[PDB]
Amino acid sequence: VLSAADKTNVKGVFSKIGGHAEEYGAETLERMFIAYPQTKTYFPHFDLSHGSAQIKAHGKKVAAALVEAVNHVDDIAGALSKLSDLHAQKLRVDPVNFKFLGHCFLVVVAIHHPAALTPEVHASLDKFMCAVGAVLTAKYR
Amino acid sequence: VLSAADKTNVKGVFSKIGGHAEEYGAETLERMFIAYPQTKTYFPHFDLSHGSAQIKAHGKKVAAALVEAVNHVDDIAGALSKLSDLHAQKLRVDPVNFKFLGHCFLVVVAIHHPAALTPEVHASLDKFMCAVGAVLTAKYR
Amino acid sequence: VHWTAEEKQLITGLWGKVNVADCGAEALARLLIVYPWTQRFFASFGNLSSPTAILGNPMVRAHGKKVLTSFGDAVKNLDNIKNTFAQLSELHCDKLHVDPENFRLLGDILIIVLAAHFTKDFTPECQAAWQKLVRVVAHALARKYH
Amino acid sequence: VHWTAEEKQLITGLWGKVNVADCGAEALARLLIVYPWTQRFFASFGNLSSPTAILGNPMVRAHGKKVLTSFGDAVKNLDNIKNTFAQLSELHCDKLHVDPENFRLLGDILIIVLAAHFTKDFTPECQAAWQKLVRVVAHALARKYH
Ligand code: HEM
Ligand code: HEM
Ligand code: HEM
Ligand code: HEM
Repeated sequence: VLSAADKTNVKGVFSKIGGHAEEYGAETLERMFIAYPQTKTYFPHFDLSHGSAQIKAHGKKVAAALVEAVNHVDDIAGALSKLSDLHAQKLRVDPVNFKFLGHCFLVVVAIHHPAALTPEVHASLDKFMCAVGAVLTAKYR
Repeated sequence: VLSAADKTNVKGVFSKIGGHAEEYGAETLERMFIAYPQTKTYFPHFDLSHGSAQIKAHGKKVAAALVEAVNHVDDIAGALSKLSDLHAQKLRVDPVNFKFLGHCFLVVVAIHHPAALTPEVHASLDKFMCAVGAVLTAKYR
Repeated sequence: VHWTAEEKQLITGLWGKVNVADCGAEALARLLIVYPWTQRFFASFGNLSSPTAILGNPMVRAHGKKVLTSFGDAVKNLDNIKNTFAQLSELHCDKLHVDPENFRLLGDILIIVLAAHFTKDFTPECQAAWQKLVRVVAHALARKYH
Repeated sequence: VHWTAEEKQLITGLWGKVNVADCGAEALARLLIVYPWTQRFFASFGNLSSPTAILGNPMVRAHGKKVLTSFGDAVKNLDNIKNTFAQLSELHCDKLHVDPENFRLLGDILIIVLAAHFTKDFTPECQAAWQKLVRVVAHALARKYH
């Protein structure tokens, strides 16, 4: 999992993201749907047109959960426990889809905050998204 | 990671393996080298002919480390700490190779102890090999 | 892909001995148990609630059989797998959107099931030939993605 | 693979603006830093001991450039990538035994590097076209495996 250096780095990038977490949430989803159209299948009941209220509302929630995990980096399985049941037990999201979303998020960060995403911070943020990925696909039995 | 049920299941299968861990060690490697010949590249200085003493000696050590991890299932990162530095820092083994070996081990178990490898035990043993895999590829920076 | 005379012998020789209902049912049941996200694709199969229910689900049994019998189409003509599996590629890729990694996982499970049934006779060489076959079949299934 | 008129425009239009020394160096450096097992392949490049040493290693810089300039060969003829990358496929598969998953990882990194350089102009559609290209290039590189 995450070293003290990694946790510093992740707190570092998320501080810069700050007030924009909601917009970045929406932007990450829009890029995921466009770049990996197979993800659209998990949202059949969504309006997936660009800048739809449904994407913005959902994006805000995804970003909010990421912020919450950052604020509880030492125990993310606890911070995201309710979300693991939803993603692993109920929705049964294929693990591969968490890699697509993690990658689109890193793309969004790079666009808006290129100077903050140094190679070192990149490596830490990737580990973090991987850690979140594994928690949300956990309780599979 | 591992539930109490998983730990019971892994202890369960490894008890049956018991005195044969060394032979199964050797057999797993032989199947890996044959089924995934690209793994041979990590052992250029080995005699990889069937039933070579070098494979048997190495197989014993691999099996021994698995047994040790089982005996310390609650803290495997600690049990295998020296091995993570070797595999991740020094040898820089591509993660994919741990999946190949984990799969060949499960094949060896199924051959010798088919009644012990129930679907449930299968699921637990797979998680376990995945857990060992992640520990041995950890300290990458 | 090139197949050796020995690989062909190992494949066709084991195929004649394979119980496709039994190995098929077990392979698909282990897929749903060991990799539980795969259950999403089979939601219409009814009760998938526990390992025992999955194991004794009739539609699981019957589908597992059909999966394994379609390996015979590959065995029949090993040099023409790409074309033989073109329709099933369209089905899995364009309709179902099953990520290719899952083809690999079912192949790996099939090999474990074969090993448990044939034990001693499932030599390293026989394993390697069978591993190559599930890899080739997986790749043929993923061709409508490229 | 079929390319749309828009995809071709997004690719060729961005290619003319790309600094291949700078993006190339950064992409390969981030590969070695974020996925440290990839360093094994580049042991002969000298000091790979820390992120800063990796970043300021000259052979890393120069190789990264060569990786990215070979994307121009793809851009030149988008409908003939499979054949254009046949020799490099042989190199990576038969000589180096680089597992295909690593081609995907370098592609994903290249996209992040492009995003950081072009920011605003790196629209969702431009990303998608570039993602498709690295996927196609990765698949062309992995063809000697099948
Ligand atoms: C970092 C990874 C992810 C995080 C933090 C996350 C977070 C969330 C949150 C906060 C919710 C809403 C729960 C609620 O409204 O109470 C949700 C629901 C949902 N997620 Fe995710 N998610 C992630 C990844 C994914 C991925 C990769 C997919 C599929 C491609 C996915 C599919 C869904 C679906 C279909 C819903 C329910 C939507 C609805 O009908 O309201 N999630 N997730
Ligand atoms: C469950 C996973 C694994 C375990 C438990 C394991 C265990 C071990 C052990 C006990 C040693 C010997 C250390 C010593 O002699 O002090 C070792 C060394 C080594 N391992 Fe692994 N190993 C695993 C996976 C792998 C994989 C997948 C590969 C590559 C395909 C690999 C490549 C090597 C190499 C090249 C050595 C050094 C051999 C020598 O020159 O002595 N290992 N491992
Ligand atoms: C790589 C080995 C595989 C083979 C040989 C295979 C073969 C088949 C065959 C023969 C059918 C029936 C087609 C028909 O009705 O004509 C089928 C359907 C289906 N497959 Fe697969 N398949 C494989 C992998 C997978 C995987 C990994 C998944 C997802 C986890 C999957 C999901 C499905 C689903 C949902 C259906 C339709 C179920 C139904 O409505 O009966 N398959 N496949
Ligand atoms: C998918 C994108 C990739 C492209 C376009 C690419 C392209 C190239 C090119 C143009 C060369 C020089 C060939 C020559 O000398 O004529 C090369 C060499 C090489 N590549 Fe790649 N490559 C890719 C991915 C990878 C990956 C993922 C690895 C391993 C992590 C790798 C490892 C190597 C190594 C070790 C060499 C030889 C280094 C040297 O001796 O200079 N490549 N590649």
